Amino acid sequence: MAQANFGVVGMAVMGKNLALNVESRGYTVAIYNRTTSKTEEVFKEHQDKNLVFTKTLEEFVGSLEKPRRIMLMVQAGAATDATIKSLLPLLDIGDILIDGGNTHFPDTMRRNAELADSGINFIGTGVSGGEKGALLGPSMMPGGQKEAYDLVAPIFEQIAAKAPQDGKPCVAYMGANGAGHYVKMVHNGIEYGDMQLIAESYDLLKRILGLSNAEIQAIFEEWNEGELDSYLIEITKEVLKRKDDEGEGYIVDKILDKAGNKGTGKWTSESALDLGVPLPLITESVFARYISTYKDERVKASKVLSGPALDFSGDKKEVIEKIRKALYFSKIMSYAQGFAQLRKASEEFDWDLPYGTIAQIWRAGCIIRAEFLQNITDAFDKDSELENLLLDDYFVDITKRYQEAVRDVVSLAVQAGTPIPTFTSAISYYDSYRSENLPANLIQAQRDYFGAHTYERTDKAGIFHYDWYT
Amino acid sequence: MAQANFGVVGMAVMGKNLALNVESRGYTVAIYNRTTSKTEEVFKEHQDKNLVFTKTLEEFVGSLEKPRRIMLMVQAGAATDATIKSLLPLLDIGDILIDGGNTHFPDTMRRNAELADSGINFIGTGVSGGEKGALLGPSMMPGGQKEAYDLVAPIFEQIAAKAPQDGKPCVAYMGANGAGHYVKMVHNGIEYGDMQLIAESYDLLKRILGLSNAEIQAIFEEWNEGELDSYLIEITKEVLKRKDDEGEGYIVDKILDKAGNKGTGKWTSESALDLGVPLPLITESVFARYISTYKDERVKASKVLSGPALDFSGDKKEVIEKIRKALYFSKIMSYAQGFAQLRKASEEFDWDLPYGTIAQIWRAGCIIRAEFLQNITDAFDKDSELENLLLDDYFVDITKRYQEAVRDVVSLAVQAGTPIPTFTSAISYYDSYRSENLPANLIQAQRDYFGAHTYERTDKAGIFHYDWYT
Ligand SMILES: O=C(O)[C@H](O)[C@@H](O)[C@H](O)[C@H](O)COP(=O)(O)O
Ligand SMILES: O=C(O)[C@H](O)[C@@H](O)[C@H](O)[C@H](O)COP(=O)(O)O
Ligand SMILES: C[As](C)(=O)[O-]
Ligand SMILES: C[As](C)(=O)[O-]
Repeated sequence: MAQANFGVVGMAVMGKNLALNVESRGYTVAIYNRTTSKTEEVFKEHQDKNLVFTKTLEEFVGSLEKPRRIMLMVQAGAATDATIKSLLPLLDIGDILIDGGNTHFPDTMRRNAELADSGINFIGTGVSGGEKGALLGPSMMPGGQKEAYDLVAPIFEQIAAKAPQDGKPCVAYMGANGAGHYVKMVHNGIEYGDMQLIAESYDLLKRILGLSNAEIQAIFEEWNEGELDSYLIEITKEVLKRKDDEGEGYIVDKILDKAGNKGTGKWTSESALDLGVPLPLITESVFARYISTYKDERVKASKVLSGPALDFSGDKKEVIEKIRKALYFSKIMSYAQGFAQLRKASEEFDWDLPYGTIAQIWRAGCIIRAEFLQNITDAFDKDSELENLLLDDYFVDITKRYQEAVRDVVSLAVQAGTPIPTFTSAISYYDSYRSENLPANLIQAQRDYFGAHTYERTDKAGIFHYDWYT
Repeated sequence: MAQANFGVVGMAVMGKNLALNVESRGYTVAIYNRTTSKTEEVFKEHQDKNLVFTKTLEEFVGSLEKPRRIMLMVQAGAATDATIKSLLPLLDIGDILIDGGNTHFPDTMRRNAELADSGINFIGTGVSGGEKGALLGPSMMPGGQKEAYDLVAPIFEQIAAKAPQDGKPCVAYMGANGAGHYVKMVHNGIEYGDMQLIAESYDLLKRILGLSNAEIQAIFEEWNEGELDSYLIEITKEVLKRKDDEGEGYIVDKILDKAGNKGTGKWTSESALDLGVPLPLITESVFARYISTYKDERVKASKVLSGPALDFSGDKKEVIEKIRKALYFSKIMSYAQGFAQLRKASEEFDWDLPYGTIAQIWRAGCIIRAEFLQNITDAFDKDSELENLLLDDYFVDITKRYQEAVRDVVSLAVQAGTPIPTFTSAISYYDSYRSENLPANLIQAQRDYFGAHTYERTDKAGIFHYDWYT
């Protein structure tokens, strides 16, 4: 009783690895899982560690120090509500529940409010870095009551990854209620976008240039020594090494091209839509997953619909470099879009999000970890109030220099008939963002024509309606 | 008392014009509005007509035949709930409330259920065609209880527009509860997409080819005599005629390029996201509106960010024709996407939507009215179970023949630096849909790598996880 410093509910791998992460920092950790068998499997395999085995929820709670720190690592949605409901009667006022699941932020906003009514603190935290990150050092995105966060921060700072630049822990207070799960949702949105960008690059190298997994692996390896340096490119060249475990060739080539999803990317796009925020790249990424889901229909369509025939007339080495430039340029478009979303959300939900710190805590631990996140944190260091990453001098320059290459890649791919939905949205966003005038004047004219919706003018203040008919 | 055949609540223009539409078919119509002054303005201007002036809600209800038919034409959201709440105690079981507002369908699903608990019928109806359509002949998309719909159908069939092909009324039963507002939501989604497609075509003709409003008007006029024949192109060339009412030149050129929206397009995209349905074109259209909203930022970015310089080396007449082909091709992509959404929604909410009839009732009255809607109704006539419009022989052929032109337009626009977010998503969707294999295999590999998310194989049944680490 009161021997454990911290508790984890949910002994699937994420929750197990997190419990192990905490323990490895010199704490005693009570472990609990709904089906007792899984808790026993963890406990026996890790008997050497300072883990307290609990079989009932009261035994779990009873084993914890006041104020209790309990991390929930269960299935998002109804399973998380059920766990909270099960825990609530066993807790005392001042106790701290932490939801580390990939929860949709409005649920966190609702959970925070109702748990406050019972005098229980609720910290909705994003945990990024996969199963290995949860064990060795995640990026963490906590939101909720500051006072409660301050009580958990020491442990969070110990388990989190350190940025290689300055050794800063990749965790920080995001803000009130759902602020942390919101940032995490944007993280995953951006993740989808990067993976889709990398998929298109892979597809271009494979279909237009006819290159092999070994060749593409070497290209990604070389890319990762430069400004593109990121965890996602790293695991890409790694995935491309691996043999099929049940046949000839490579495992990547035997995986069915139907991308799964567990909601976060979709939620990011849904939020952008809600907020009035242009988020084309990450949204196209989500839709790219959905269209891969339509495999059966795609098989049928392949036999019916025609495309261009491919004979590549250019220089491989220099086209590879154009694609490299287009990848980096396009990532900049997507992060630019993503941070503008965080900005509008911060205003909408009154979170006063620390944009530069968000960048800082993504430098290590998280899936989107990359060297260029330092560049993003520098832009916000210069101007905390920066409206868009593209107006920072580092990114102005890159876009100035890489856009010619993007245009060439877009033309090549489109004429070859290779699908590049995110590369194309990348350049479209750039040309829209930089246009002083867009053809939305005509859209407003049509709207006023059929619907009397009114418009503003270019030459004077006020709201106007035109007599289109009389 | 019981003299009026039908009632309209909401004397803004849509509701007034609808009340007038009904009256003009030989019915007596009771009119009501929250602020009495507006009802008086309508009544006096239309004293000749068979309108019953009501000043209180009881007077309005008391004036109607049992079972009462009351159409609500008020602001969507809370104003519609408030009107329902105000009406409910004055009604008798069997009465029929009809919500003709642009209501988000889940509100209709909720409203239908709770009103059924009180024995009141609820018909959520989409009304399309603008203020002029509401007066002269809308397209109508009713959902709710069939028995209640059958009682209102005679009047709906009279007020609705007739298809010029076969004189069929542009109204039909869509299905239960929210089915009608869902179809209407998709209608407006598709509308956004067409307007954005037309905006890009306009922008290309204006910026790349340096053409004038008179020139572009003549191009759209000629286009509208062919297969592109549609109401939206019609009002486009019409808008392009009109002089500035407060200065020199044309009104279109003095309208501020900030597209407004009232939710429906956003809801369409949000629904596609929910359903797992690829809807890139209509979604890019929504985002195109959002980015025009960012005018202040765009002004700043124009001064900082660089693009290519434009010198057009080609033949105007033939580039115009390529753009024409690209417009038609892209509309086909968007409707294809839109009908696939209706298909997944029908399954999700158990509506058994009549896809061919939906096409039929969009042939006239609605904003997206066009000759090619007959082609869509023919595709569903052939196969009611058709998975995607692109697998119909009429559209297979068009895409086969127009895709070369789209690729050329995309290349031209991208190299010129003119933003074409929907033209580019159009070709990306086509090349994705027709690909037997997509690079989503790599996405699944990365997901399994960092998150152990599992995959399916190309060569055998079952779910697999790979040992990426040991
Ligand atoms: O940052 C991370 O550690 C991952 O993103 C993590 O949140 C998990 O892997 C999710 O499943 C998201 O990915 P999916 O939506 O593609 O499943
Ligand atoms: O079909 C119609 O008659 C219109 O679409 C109508 O529903 C109205 O004009 C809306 O306002 C939609 O357009 P917005 O979202 O652009 O306002
Ligand atoms: C001003 As209006 C016709 O959008 O309600
Ligand atoms: C099978 As899994 C790691 O997506 O819960």
